[PDB]
Amino acid sequence: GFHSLRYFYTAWSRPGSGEPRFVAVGYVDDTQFVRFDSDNASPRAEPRAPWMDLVEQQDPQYWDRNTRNARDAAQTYRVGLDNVRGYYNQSEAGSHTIQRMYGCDVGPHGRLLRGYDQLAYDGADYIALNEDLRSWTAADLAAQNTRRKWEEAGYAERDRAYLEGECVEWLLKHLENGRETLLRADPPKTHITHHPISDREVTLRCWALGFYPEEITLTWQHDGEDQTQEMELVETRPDGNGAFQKWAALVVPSGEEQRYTCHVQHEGLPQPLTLRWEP
Amino acid sequence: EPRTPKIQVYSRHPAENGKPNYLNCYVYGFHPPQIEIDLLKNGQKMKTEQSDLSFSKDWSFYLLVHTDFTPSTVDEYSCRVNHSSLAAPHMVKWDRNN
Amino acid sequence: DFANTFLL
Repeated sequence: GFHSLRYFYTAWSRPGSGEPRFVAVGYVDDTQFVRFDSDNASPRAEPRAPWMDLVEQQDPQYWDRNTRNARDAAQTYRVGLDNVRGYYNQSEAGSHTIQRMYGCDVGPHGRLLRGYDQLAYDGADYIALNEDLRSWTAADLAAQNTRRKWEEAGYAERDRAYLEGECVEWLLKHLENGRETLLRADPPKTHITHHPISDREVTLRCWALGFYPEEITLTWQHDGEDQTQEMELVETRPDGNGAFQKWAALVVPSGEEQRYTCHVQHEGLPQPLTLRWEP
Repeated sequence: EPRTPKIQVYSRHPAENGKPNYLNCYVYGFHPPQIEIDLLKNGQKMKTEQSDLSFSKDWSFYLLVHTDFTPSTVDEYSCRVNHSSLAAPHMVKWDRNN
Repeated sequence: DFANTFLL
């Protein structure tokens, strides 16, 4: 059981509609805690989780360090868009997107499990730092321009330094400073609703509301037989208050409801639940 | 080539009239990042708050749009999404049973 | 903290 500090960068051009835009968000597990948007008047790194409102007293240079980092990053991806556009011999007319995802996965006692730094151009893989954190994989011929640049500059070592160092150290600071929010293991609120459609066919919908973290498993069973192939599993959604929701639906023979059970697996649950429906 | 968004429209809590709640419009699985998301109140644009841009491991984006809403029986709730992958803006209605 | 940003 690990925790994660992950960052997400999106920089897209407005080919005739202002300079490019740069947006960066940071996550600890499934909770967002920081943001940066280059469109603001004088853009700054800003808190998005409660415990981040105390980082100014705990680290008096955190906001200016990261604001300077993000504003700098916005500049280099602005140029990066033009470089990559020339790599593919693309015109100035279209809009294009650079995406970046990096962070660390850390096991219980503060031990690093894996770092990563992956980038995409127009929604497809471009270059990624390998698992040994010492080499890059370019996805196409155009990305070999970037890989040759980054190899000769030794950028993999600087990435490994961060991923093995500050990434683990700040995931630990965040975990402890935000233990209330992050180490939370809230089970879902579960219940089964009902929507007949015929005098002859009926929908059973098994809900799970307000759970954190996002990982959850909903399974429908008929007399102990898994009905995964026959159910309608909706994509998990953010509840708007730092938690999540998800339901699984089945269509059953009317009158034969009590042979169907909903199996719910969540981390903040004592044991997996088996749910029947009852009038 | 553009990826088309998937849209769920919902309340945070099991809804009943009078009691105020939170109406959300979750838009995910799309690309390029530019979009227009508004929650409409009887076909009219509400004032809303939009989440910060993030993306999934398949590089598709997701956004949450929300506003304080008070359920009634006389008024309608819709979310109007527009994206380059759509021929025209798509409007989804908030159904008491999402 | 943010990591370093490298130029494409």
